[PDB]
Amino acid sequence: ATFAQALQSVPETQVSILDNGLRVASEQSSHATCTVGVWIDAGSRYETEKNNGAGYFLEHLAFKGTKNRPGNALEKEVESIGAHLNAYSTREHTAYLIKALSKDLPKVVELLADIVQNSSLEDSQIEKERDVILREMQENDASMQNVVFDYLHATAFQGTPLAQAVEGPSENVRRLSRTDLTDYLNRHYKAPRMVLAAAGGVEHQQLLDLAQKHLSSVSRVYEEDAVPGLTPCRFTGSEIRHRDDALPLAHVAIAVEGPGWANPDNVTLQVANAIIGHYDCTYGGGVHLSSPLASVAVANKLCQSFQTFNISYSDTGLLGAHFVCDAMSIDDMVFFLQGQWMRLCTSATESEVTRGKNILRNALVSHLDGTTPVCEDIGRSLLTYGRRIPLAEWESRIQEVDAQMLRDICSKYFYDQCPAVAGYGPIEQLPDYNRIRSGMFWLRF
Amino acid sequence: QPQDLEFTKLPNGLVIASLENYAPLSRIGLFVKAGSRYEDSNNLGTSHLLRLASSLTTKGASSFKITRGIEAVGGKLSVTATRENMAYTVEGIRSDIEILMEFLLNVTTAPEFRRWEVAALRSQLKIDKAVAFQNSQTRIIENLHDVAYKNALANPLYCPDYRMGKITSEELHYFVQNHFTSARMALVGLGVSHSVLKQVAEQFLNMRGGLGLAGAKAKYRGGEIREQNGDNLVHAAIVAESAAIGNAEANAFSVLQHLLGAGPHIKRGNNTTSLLSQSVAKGSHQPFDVSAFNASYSDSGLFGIYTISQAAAAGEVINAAYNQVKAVAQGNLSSADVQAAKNKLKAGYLMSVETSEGFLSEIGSQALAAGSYMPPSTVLQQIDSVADADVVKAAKKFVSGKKSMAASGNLGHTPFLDEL
Amino acid sequence: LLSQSVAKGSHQPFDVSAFNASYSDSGLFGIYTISQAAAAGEVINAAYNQVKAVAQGNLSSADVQAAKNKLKAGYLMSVETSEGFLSEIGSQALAAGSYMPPSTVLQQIDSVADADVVKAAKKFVSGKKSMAASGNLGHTPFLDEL
Amino acid sequence: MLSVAARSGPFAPVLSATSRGVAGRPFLCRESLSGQAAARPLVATVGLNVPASVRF
Amino acid sequence: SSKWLDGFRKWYYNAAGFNKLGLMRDDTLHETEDVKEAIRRLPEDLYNDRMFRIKRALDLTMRHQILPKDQWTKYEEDKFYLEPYLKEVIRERKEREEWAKK
Repeated sequence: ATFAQALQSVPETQVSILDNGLRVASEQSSHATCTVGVWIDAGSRYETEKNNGAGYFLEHLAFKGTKNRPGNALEKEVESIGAHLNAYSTREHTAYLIKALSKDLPKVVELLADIVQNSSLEDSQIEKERDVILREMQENDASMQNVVFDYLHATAFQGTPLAQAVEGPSENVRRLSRTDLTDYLNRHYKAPRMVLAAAGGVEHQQLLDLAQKHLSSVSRVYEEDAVPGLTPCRFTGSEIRHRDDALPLAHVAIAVEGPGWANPDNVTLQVANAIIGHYDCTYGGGVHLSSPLASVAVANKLCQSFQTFNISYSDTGLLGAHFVCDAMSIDDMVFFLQGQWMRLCTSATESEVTRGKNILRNALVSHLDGTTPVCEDIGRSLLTYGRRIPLAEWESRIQEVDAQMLRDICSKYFYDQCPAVAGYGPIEQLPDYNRIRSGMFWLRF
Repeated sequence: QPQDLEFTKLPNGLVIASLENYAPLSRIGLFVKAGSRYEDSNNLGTSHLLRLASSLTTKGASSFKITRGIEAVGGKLSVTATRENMAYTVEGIRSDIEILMEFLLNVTTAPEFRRWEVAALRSQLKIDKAVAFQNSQTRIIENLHDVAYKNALANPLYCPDYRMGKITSEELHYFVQNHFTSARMALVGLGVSHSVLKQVAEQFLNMRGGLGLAGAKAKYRGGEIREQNGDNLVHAAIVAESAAIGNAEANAFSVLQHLLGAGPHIKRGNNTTSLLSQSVAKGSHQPFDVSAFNASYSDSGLFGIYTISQAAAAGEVINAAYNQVKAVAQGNLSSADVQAAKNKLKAGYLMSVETSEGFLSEIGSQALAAGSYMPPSTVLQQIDSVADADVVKAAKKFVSGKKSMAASGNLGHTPFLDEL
Repeated sequence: LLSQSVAKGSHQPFDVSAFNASYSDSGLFGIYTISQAAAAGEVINAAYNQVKAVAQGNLSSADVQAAKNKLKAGYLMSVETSEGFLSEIGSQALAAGSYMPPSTVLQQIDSVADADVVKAAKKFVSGKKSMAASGNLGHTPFLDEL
Repeated sequence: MLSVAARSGPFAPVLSATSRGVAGRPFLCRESLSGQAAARPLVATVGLNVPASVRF
Repeated sequence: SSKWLDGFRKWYYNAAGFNKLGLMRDDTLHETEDVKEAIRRLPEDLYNDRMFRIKRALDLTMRHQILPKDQWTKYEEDKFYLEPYLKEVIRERKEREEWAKK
């Protein structure tokens, strides 16, 4: 079997609509495990500034309390099965995962029904998890990658709800009560914005019957005919620089607005991200590394790492790279990274295109190996793309990318467009924004 | 379309294995039984340089050729360093399995180990250790294995501070020429059929036949290394000798490990009905993180209690956790909690099973430990055959065994082996 | 006796001494062996068997008198330098608060006899031990192996 | 007797440190701490183009 | 025969005259990027022996005399020590430019 026959022999995604606007989706495979999950289209975009950290508060608070099984009875019923319970939230989509065995899914789907619409919010639990969220937001400042991405989300989008981080500010989480949280739950945890997800050992008739039995009859109608609507967030090309010289390593991230979710430009710029490449100091490739910015980076020892990102939200994207370097090598890293971006936008070779195509193809199948990122992409694709895009169709839109199309779409999005520049270290050898914008266009063109 | 896991032994002493998942990602893992436990005090820390030497110049393929070949085909080459056994895994695109498989074969069976590339990799050893030791827990586990064994498992998995600048190409060639043997290692494959794997095993793999040094039985020592770090959280771990992999007590010790609790099941939850996080939180209002710790090897395992706490109340969490294991050593336990422990262990084994990297690691570990594959349904049967008195006997063996302790942080109230 | 009973079995260069360090509450007595990495197990076990021979009592009273004269002469080496004399009466006036004469110290060392040496060797060989080691450790013996 | 050099002869410079002054993430939460312990032993992964991961 | 060519190579050795100033065949090479990337690869005794021979050639060319006839380096005593490193460096750079061509 080749790649096309292997992706045709990948088992299909079954998606059905329930009676209350719910989406239920399964990928049947031969694993003995099953991950059920619920993905809700609710995050930091769909809340206003009065209730900032309500998504983080509800993803903390949906597990410790339930109207049906109060207190630690969820922990009793979960650890009597062996399920794990991840709960990740982004700026647009939040989730509640589970990870259990395939014989326990009548208990498991009932428990995930009891989590998302029957979560009682006790006020002592509200006060204790308020202290938990303030201590977690104190402990999150030492990790630099999340606060540098939060600084870039603050400085790229201004006056629009992608500025608000998923943690929420300290005043705006100490000013959260029971009635605002159940207003956010009664307005944003709705079954048209909800998809249940399964990844193996699962019959879709079992999911349809069980989600009809337990996790149906969920809302579907807003209260005062107050329907939220999605708005395009205004990308402001700006900069932010939190100079703290006592931290030993500078974390600087440069991004430019990218396509958003539903465009076919996304496969092209993630191909361009594969050509630009990722690095950390534990990478054993050395000087012979195929990424050109990585080979000059370990040739002159400039950075400790760079991660390139295509963070796409609905209608908008951030698209750039987060490098951690020392204090002396920042200007050389901005020069080599904007030179590699401008080389990819100006003169990209077909060998680089097939290298980035193979790296993106390997990363797309290596993400969709496991059952929990199969559930993550089935819930995220059922919320964003409108269906789970099969990996043969991602394979096809990877396969249509060549050097001229990659250079044209890169020259549309990267070439002479205003960056958003964030940094939280020794930020003295960062060039100023006119020098960054002067590096954003080539005089050699 | 997943018909069977083909599993056969070449007559030199090699285990070859392959599974046809009709998988678009092909993962071939070589599994040598040369971890960090098979060296001695003269060749300390050369397993770290052999772990970092995946991209050096080989015979028939250069370092530039192997880096551009692996990340231009598209897949990854990476290692996995358990203290017993090492793994060279390669994932990649199914259309060009052969170049990746001969690339990992040229990594393993015919290296060159040039002196200038080892001198370039000497700084990468220090950089990799200084990044990997930002986790506080791996220093505690390294000090734990340094304390709790006499020789041939007490060697650290990462390199020591002095051997960077001392590991030679003759030392790496001696380690490879002794302990990378076709009669010792195994080669397992996921998504790749048996025919080209047997052809590659006949082609470039069946040369070595001398098994080398087999270790020195890993005699138990017991004691304390108690360093100070300056963090507010002390990290302490109290561990006794338990049974080995393949015995009739390692399954009972793993049922006891999931009975005392070792996993954050509900994330940002209390971890309630685990017994250690029950009995610590009955007495302590301090923030903590208490868990069980099972480290099973082929010679003698290690079962213990892991405590992370604030340094003002380390004695309360450590004595409450050890009093919980002293309570369960007297038989004070419920069979519903033993059934929940058994279901948590069956869930954890299927968590190890469900990813193909984890399935490759499980097939390689079963191939090196046994030589014949054991199915996961029989693993569920062997976990379900653990009696309720066997984990009481395991906690009695943990209590009556000689202790070992590794701790770091502010050590003002951290208790000792006399107090435990 | 440590150097004789190590050098009767070892031929490599070494240095075996015994050191005492008595503080105000508790003290340490022990054997400090500097060896090569190959013969250090034979060095440490031969030294420990020599202190076992002292603990069973294989002693010569002329050698005990030579030890008494060595201690009296070494205390006079500590006395005879003015910074050492200042350190001696600084530690005496600091800990004890009274200054014994050095002749009274010589009378105490002459008052120490053989049975106290046998009792202290039995106390050292029967007490709980602690071992600090540094070097190539492939033949260094453990405390349970002693 | 009661001294530092009178107890041990050659060991006075190594138990008496002279000094001629002139020329002659912190995990702060219990719920955030769940996962920092050791379930499974030391496993080290060093890749070619993937970063370091420790399986516990 | 080949003895006329060997006599011509010996005559070219004595006419080039870097056997006069204590040097072997590979101490007189132009240290470019390839010769520098090959000059890092030697063991420490051969590297210090090459640098001592280079310093004695620099010293005696500064003093403008030569070594005597016994202290000259013969053709049979010449060792091509840099060649198994320089052939590897040249072949590695040829493979690198082949991958730059691809």
